[PDB]
Amino acid sequence: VRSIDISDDNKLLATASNGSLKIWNIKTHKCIRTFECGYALTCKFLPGGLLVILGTRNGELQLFDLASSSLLDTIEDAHDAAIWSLDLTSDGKRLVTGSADKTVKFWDFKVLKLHHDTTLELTDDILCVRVSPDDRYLAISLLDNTVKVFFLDSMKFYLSLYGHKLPVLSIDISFDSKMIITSSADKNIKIWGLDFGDCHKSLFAHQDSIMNVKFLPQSHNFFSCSKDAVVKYWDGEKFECIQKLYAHQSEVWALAVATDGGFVVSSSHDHSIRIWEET
Amino acid sequence: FEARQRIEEKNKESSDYHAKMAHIVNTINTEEGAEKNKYERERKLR
Amino acid sequence: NIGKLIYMDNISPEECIRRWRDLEKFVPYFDTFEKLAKKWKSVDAIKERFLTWYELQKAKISKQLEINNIEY
Amino acid sequence: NPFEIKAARNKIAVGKPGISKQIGEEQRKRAFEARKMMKNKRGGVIDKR
Amino acid sequence: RGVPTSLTISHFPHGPTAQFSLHNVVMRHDIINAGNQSEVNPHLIFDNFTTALGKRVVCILKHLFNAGPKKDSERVITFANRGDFISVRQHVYVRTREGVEIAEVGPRFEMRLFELRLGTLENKDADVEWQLRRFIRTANKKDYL
Amino acid sequence: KYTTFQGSQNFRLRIVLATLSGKPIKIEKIRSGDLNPGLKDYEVSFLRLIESVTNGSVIEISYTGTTVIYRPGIIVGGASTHICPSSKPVGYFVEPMLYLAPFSKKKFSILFKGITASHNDAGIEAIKWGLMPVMEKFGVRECALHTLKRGSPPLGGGEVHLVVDSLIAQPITMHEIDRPIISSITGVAYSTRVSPSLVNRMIDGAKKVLKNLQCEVNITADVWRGENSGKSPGWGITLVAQSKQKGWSYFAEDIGDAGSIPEELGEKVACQLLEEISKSAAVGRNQLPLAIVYMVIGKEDIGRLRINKEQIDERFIILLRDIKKIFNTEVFLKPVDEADNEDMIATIKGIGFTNTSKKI
Amino acid sequence: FDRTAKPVPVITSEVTESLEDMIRRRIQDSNFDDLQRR
Repeated sequence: VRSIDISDDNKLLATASNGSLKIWNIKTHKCIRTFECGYALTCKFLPGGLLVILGTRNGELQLFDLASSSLLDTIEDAHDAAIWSLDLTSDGKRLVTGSADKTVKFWDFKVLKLHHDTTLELTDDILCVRVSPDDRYLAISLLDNTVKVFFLDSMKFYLSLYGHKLPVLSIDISFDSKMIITSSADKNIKIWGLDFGDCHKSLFAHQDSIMNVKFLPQSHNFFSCSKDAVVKYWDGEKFECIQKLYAHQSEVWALAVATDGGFVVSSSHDHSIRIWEET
Repeated sequence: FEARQRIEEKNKESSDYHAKMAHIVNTINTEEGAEKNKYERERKLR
Repeated sequence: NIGKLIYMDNISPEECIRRWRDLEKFVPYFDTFEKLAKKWKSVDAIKERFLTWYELQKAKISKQLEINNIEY
Repeated sequence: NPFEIKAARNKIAVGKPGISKQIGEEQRKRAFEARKMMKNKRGGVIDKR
Repeated sequence: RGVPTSLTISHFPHGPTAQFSLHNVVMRHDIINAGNQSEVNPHLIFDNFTTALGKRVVCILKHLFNAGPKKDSERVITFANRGDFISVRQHVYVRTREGVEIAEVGPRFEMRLFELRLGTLENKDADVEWQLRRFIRTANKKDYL
Repeated sequence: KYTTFQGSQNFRLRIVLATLSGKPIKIEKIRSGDLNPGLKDYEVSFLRLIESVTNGSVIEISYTGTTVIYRPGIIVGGASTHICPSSKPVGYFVEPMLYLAPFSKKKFSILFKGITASHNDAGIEAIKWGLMPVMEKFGVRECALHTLKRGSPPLGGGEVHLVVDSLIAQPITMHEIDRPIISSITGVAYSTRVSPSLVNRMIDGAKKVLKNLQCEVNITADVWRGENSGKSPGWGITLVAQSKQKGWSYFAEDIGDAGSIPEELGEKVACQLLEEISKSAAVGRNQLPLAIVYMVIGKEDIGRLRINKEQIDERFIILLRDIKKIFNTEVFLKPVDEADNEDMIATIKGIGFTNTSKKI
Repeated sequence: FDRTAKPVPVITSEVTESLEDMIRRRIQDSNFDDLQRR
């Protein structure tokens, strides 16, 4: 399973290489609406549930649902190379995605379907995108090993930053728009100040490669997965590993937190996803 | 206590005094000896 | 005009300058950033601006006294 | 850190030598520098508002 | 009155006798019960001995230790010069992954050389190689007088 | 009964003119209509800086704290330290010492620790080559602001070292009638505890806006690494227009803050410099109080300096009224003949002051 | 007045901190100057 989405507390999702957008619940665990799309890698909900936006390594971008028939809209050759990740905004009307034809493009939900409005060129194959939960700024991760932060009312190139010595592959932004978290494949995440871009702790764990970092959206604490079957979570004031979790067996590809209390679900290479909750 | 502090202060000011005095005496030595040897070279020819 | 306008005690300074036409804050005054940037998108108005020893000392002080008298 | 303490007989730390010498040099050090900076002037701000 | 004051070192086969005043001592017998000393043949460390008299005192002061200790040999003994006052401490340590952590044990003092005679201890007719000059009018202006 | 003043307006100029002229001063109702009335902490620490740099000057404050009676002593100067409080950076303390300085007994070697610079007040490089060349034109020779540790807006911790060592007898009189032909447009951009690319994103935008001109543009870059970086991130930009043929300067500066894009900050300081260099004649508008105080403590003769009709506004009015209440010198305002540019020539007869604290 | 010699150097926590980081930097270099078997 390549990616996980999760709603408030009820429905959950798994995204794989065949297109099995499996729709789950934490109480009966049967995959509700199984269908088939293709080599899908990243995805997101629509904020009321019941509607799922999802990309692919082919040139496409597709949208599905829960209740009615599965395929509703798809845009083929939306990016003529592979795309990597996508995001709704803080409200759920725009749709930003980045793609390794050095393009990041927006979309608008209109009525059932989507509508492209604005392309942006970058000087590198972009491979990650994260938009703030208050639409204050977006951040993009480029393999020429940099992180660029743009605004959203203007997209006027707020902060270009660097320092990871390998392609950074996961970004997150603080819940109250004060601190970003960049994470690369050199086992060293960086908590980054926001007003000018001062690094605070370029700290180091997960001794092969960070694959995805995500933010516990209540306080400013955060979970970080590995590639070597360990998921930790850290606090953002003293920067110590307040918990390790060793309970996978292979490459933990993805994870996602749930916004009710920081209720997290992780997913690995060994076809296992599992649920972590409070004590 | 005040013994130690005033004695290191006195040695410090004495060393800086030696530095200042030596500096002005050799700059007045060399900067004037340049034109002194120039005028002696100009005089001893003629 | 403007000399007695300054040195008259009664009137306030801004009423003085509007009749003619807080310094702990050091910074000089300024207008709207967008306004003067849009005014000076072209800046060729500023193109008009852009592009023996004893008798020496006596001449210096006597020319000083002469220009002192000539503007007295 | 067992030598900046000192013990005694039993029925232990009567007082810390290093920290005692630290404060006992610091307060008279700032007193000496205050006497230097305030020895030979006349103009003084009166006590407070 | 119980405070030691003179430490006379005499390398008595017709050798030099140095004499040291010995100012601020601390005795582990009247502070700390922590066990025995380590008693390994130690390493030695010396801080800014650069004068010719400094080389002489470090020669006659380190030629009384066991020759050629090993790498594992734990305790280090320091002789630090802080303005003609050889401060002596001695420590044991281990190597942490972060670095090194020392453990103060045994005596501590500081000694100032005040005579260094070429004869042996008993004679008092010994020709003085060096002794300090307390009453010159430039006593407190230099080191190793 | 002797010299009375209202309010904390031009307060630094009132106290520095009292201690230059040697006349006792008394200022009351320092924001007396306020919930926190009286003297603020930065100006009380400023007054005790004055007391550290002079000798015999007594200062008394009322129990209200809004009335200050000041007798002046003599300016001894010398070498001392001074921590400045975090309510106000080092510029607000150094810019009156910059024209109290060169007359004292000893050399000025005084170091300021605290916040380097902020928005409303003067930057260190700003005062360095926007006000030390005008001091070199008025007569001093050896003056420097050794910036040996930068600071930051919210935490500071920086260290400057004002050192002047040209104890001039009195400032020479000034003669400037021509508008200066601006030869070079230089500047620096400083950064503390940030990425170095912020500097390039400043400079390319600023010289992009000013690149449509025949003038030689030259802006330099400095980051501060190590413990010379202060204790908080911050970055600023300053530009001077330097006229080398006689040595005049105009300048403009600003420091970014949370969300300040370096491109638009470079554009803002470029347009602010163009505002100053179009609005000002023969001297900077911010250099103007130093200019008139050196012209008024010049020799017993007249000195003449060009300003334009824009220079006369409320700060200049309260300056000239301050000097007319302190040592009663009318400034004569001639008009220049060519009315294409409505310029006044200010002629000021300097009070015959000499420094009276020199071991001779 | 004036005095003959510098007094006894009193042992403060600052001077024992400088002596301890001296010796721990020295043995982090492992530059101890002992004798040799020769």
